[PDB]
Amino acid sequence: KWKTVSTIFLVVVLYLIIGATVFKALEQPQEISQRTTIVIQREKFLRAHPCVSDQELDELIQQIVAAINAGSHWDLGSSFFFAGTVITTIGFGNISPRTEGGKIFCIIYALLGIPLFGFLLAGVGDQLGTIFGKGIAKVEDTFIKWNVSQTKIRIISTIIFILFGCVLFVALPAVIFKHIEGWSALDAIYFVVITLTTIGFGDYVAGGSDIEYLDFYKPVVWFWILVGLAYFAAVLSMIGDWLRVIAKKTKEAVGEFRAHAAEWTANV
Amino acid sequence: SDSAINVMKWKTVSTIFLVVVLYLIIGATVFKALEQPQEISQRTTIVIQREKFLRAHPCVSDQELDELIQQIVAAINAGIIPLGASSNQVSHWDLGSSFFFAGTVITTIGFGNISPRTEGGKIFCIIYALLGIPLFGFLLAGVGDQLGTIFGKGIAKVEDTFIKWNVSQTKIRIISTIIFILFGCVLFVALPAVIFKHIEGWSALDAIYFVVITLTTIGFGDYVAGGSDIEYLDFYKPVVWFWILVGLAYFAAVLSMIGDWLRVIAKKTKEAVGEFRAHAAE
Ligand SMILES: CCCCCCCCCC
Ligand SMILES: CCCCCCCCCC
Ligand SMILES: CCCCCCCCCC
Ligand SMILES: CCCCCCCCCC
Ligand SMILES: CCCCCCCCCC
Ligand SMILES: [K+]
Ligand SMILES: [K+]
Ligand SMILES: [K+]
Ligand SMILES: [K+]
Ligand SMILES: [K+]
Ligand SMILES: [K+]
Repeated sequence: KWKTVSTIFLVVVLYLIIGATVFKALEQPQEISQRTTIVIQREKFLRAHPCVSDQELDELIQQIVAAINAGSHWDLGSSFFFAGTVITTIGFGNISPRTEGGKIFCIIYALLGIPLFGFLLAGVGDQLGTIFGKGIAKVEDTFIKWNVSQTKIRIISTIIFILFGCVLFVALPAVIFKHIEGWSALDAIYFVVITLTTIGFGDYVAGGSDIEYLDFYKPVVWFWILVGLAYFAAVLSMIGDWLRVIAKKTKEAVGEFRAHAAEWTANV
Repeated sequence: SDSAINVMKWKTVSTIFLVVVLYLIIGATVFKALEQPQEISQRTTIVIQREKFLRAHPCVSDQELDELIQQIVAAINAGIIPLGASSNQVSHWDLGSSFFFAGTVITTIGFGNISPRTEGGKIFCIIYALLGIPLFGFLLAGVGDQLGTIFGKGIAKVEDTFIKWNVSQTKIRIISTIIFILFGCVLFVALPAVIFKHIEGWSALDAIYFVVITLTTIGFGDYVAGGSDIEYLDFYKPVVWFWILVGLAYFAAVLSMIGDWLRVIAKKTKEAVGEFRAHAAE
């Protein structure tokens, strides 16, 4: 009978409004400057080049906009990488089907692909989930039977998972992307988190930005994605579980606050 | 006994892993076979337009000309209106557009049509998704539970009406699953896609292609219901993310059903291979 959805809905709508205000506060400033720095650039080109005028430039800019539709791509290895983004749902979009057929196939390819991949990822996670189990198996004896009791060890263990997991699937792959791909420390981490969360803006793509890389680099990447996605899968789930606790902790802390405020009121 | 099943599990993953490689391989061939041809006609016709400009303007920055385009495309990664006229640009990070941005973040769609360029917006976006995505999962879960019972009530009315003599519980379930996909593809695919056709000016395929890519949490960003400037009554964009909310809940089950069907065929093909193994002309 009880809905319980509206409350979570509003928290989400609230979580969005807070986000919106923070993003425009952070991004719109640099927007304006770049939007001014772009105006300075057009006039510079027309002034520095009597060869070009208002008429020629408008025509040029319009064709480069048409180039935005496309930008060799769709090669033997790119389309394979494309299909990867589809079944995983990341969908960087940097390369997408421009053919009515490539779209219909993409539609069919996704409806069938996504469910398929889930089975693989489901097994990949299950497999690594037990691998982690073996690792923490010897960790639950050495310094567990010793001083600290069992109820509080469950925290030390979870910290080892995130700490260690963030190194293998976040730190190391970001460090490699930094050198090989030429990205910064934040951009690398930014890419990893955006990629392994299946968001995939497409602003940063390890396969893209090509003047430098080898066919050994790109396979290990998609495998990284395969394995890393399972990591955030549990990480995202745990973070989701932490919220469930805080949701009940706050729900009983609010019950505490009236129970004592009611007490307090009845004194006269 | 404990390790015996582990041995049996890895055997399943590996086979599925190899099936995934084939599916991608078969996909890569189908895409590059479809897309690369038109990529060539454009890749060559773009050199023609440069030739119609390079030689048409010898006084141009011929070697430096490509440096200009680089800055344009470098600006193309962000919303740009760099023309002689329309020097008054529109903000992609205004009060309303960033809200839509956060909606794409917590739902993992990530159209990428607008992404943060600030070290803060990035360090915020990361923290925002780590906590946001799980949060949205609860919403979509309840939204599914809620809409799932709205179907339970309506399915009860239709199942008893079709109740006749010699009704078979096992075979009646099929009738219900069809009507689910029927109204589902109407309310969340057909209807909202037709509206996008007229409001967004998108073609027939571009609408359904958009609905699918969006509600399958892929979101290439090639098409977005709130990307352009056209008029956007602002009674349109709000209904968009809502549809996304419930539409996501829909494909959540649709995609989940397909996986079920795939796992049925996975058995039937696995035993059909055992039959052909067995007999194959005695
Ligand atoms: C970041 C958004 C946090 C909003 C908390 C709302 C709490 C409502 C009391 C149940
Ligand atoms: C280059 C340093 C990037 C640090 C990102 C970590 C943000 C905190 C996430 C909780
Ligand atoms: C740091 C913001 C975490 C938001 C917690 C949400 C509280 C749930 C209230 C029901
Ligand atoms: C893309 C999958 C083509 C069909 C493969 C059938 C299963 C192979 C194992 C027998
Ligand atoms: C186009 C048919 C797709 C069905 C694939 C069957 C996979 C069987 C794996 C055992
Ligand atoms: K893009
Ligand atoms: K996703
Ligand atoms: K996800
Ligand atoms: K995306
Ligand atoms: K995505
Ligand atoms: K994208």
